[PDB]
Amino acid sequence: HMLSDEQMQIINSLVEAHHKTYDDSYSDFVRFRPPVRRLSMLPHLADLVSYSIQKVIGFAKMIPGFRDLTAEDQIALLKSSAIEIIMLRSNQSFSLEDMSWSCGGPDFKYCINDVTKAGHTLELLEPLVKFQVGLKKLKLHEEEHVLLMAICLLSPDRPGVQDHVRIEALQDRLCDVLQAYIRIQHPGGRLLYAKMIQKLADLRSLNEEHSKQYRSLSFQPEHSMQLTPLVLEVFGSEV
Amino acid sequence: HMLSDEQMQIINSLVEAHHKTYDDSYSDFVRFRPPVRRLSMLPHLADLVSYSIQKVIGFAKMIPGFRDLTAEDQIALLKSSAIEIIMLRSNQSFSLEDMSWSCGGPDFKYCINDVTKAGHTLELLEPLVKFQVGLKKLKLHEEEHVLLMAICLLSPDRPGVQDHVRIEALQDRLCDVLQAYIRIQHPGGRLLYAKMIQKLADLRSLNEEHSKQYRSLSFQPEHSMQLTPLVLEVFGSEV
Amino acid sequence: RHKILHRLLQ
Amino acid sequence: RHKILHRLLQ
Ligand SMILES: CC/C(=C/C=C/C(O)(CC)CC)c1cccc(OCc2ccc(CO)c(CO)c2)c1
Ligand SMILES: CC/C(=C/C=C/C(O)(CC)CC)c1cccc(OCc2ccc(CO)c(CO)c2)c1
Repeated sequence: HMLSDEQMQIINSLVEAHHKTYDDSYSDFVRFRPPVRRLSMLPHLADLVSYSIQKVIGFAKMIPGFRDLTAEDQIALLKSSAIEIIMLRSNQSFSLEDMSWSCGGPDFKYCINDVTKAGHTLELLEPLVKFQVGLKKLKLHEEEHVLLMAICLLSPDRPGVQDHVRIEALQDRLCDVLQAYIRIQHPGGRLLYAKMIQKLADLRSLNEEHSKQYRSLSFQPEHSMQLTPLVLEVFGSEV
Repeated sequence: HMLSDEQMQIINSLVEAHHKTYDDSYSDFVRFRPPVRRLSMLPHLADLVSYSIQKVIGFAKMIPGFRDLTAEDQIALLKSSAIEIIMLRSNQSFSLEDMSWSCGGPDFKYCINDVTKAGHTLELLEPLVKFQVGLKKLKLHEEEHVLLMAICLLSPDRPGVQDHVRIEALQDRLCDVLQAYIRIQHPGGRLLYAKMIQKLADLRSLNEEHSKQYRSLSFQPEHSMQLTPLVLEVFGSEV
Repeated sequence: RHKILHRLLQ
Repeated sequence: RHKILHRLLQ
């Protein structure tokens, strides 16, 4: 068969928005508080994560159907899927070779240890890399990666969503464009769609673990003072 | 006459603490979010001011009598004198030549315009420089500059101080060490002490104006998100 | 509350 | 509140 207009249009919007909010050169990383290899890497990663959040918001506002949801649902979805969308979009810079996120020279090429200096442990960093690898190997098309994020951000099963019915609907309309795309445009994606949906489940475990480690961190004022106002707002819990 | 032991000891504590919290090389400025000449200078100055606050706290904890005050008074004094202590200690890098704070190369040598890119106007920046100049000309001794800050931080007339009686007392004991020092150790300080006390009054006008401009700034989330958790805490109003 | 977020969601 | 400040005032 083949994709329809509304379906293909959703793809053009999503793919154009991802391009509008992601730079494969990472030219804005020089404006971050420099990295340092006592949580020496905290300042830089807080800025990296604060920066990403803004980019995910710019991307989210362009997902078809998001703008319509109420301000509270837009916020509920972002606040609970942010960390996961960041992990997904961060894969673009991950390298199965060095097993690290290569965003720049020795300076911006982050290893697992570098994130340990941010306050995280292997209990999170280990599965994270495993997920990063398992995902990289799926050599997704730009249209499948972009759809996967849009789908991850439209989970009606997020702590805080009230109109969990329309959010549920928008996500099904997207899982369709994806399933139809893998089946029509992706040679060899017979098992793909399922593996992609599975990656979404691994993100819950990751999103969960991070939440615990971050809660610990944020409780210590000497460390929370290193974070940015945005990070503190998205990851903090406020009705 | 001459100074006493307790008096001279206060001077040694104050002078040693200022040295312990101020670096005439500004080596930590590279760890700030880089400057940019839409409030392009905001990120860098927020980090410069956040950094200073920590230094003023380290200095304040070493002022004789401060540690004894209650946690609320220590906080009340800091929260309302912070901006003023920063303006005072910032004079050390001010230069009557270029009329700017020279902390580094063309990068860290701040002009009046650079602070305008932080969200401030001449209505504040103008008197600030006038104060910076008027103060620089007083060629104060390191012991008079350090005492002046300790005195400025022990004003019992701050919005929030409850034990405004002991704070009043500690400030008088310091104005003494200063008056006795100018009179015994500073050749030509016949009018000095008065000019110094006057600089404290100019700081109220400055501290006041800044407070208005900053309140405006902090009310706009697009700008407050550029500030640091510490800055937002010291300059925000919370009982 | 969520000042910043509300603002960024333009 | 003043988490940070309380903490910094050690
Ligand atoms: C769990 C994820 C994580 C959060 C930790 C920080 C805090 O939790 C504080 C401890 C919150 C301030 C951390 C762990 C591993 C990698 C990582 O960064 C990948 C990097 C990020 C984003 C992008 C694009 O958005 C790229 C380029 O593609 C690279 C970040
Ligand atoms: C009013 C003062 C001011 C506050 C503005 C920032 C905000 O209000 C946001 C707008 C708060 C984040 C600004 C104006 C003029 C000069 C200035 O910096 C002098 C510099 C500072 C400190 C030191 C040492 O502590 C040195 C080296 O001696 C140099 C800062």
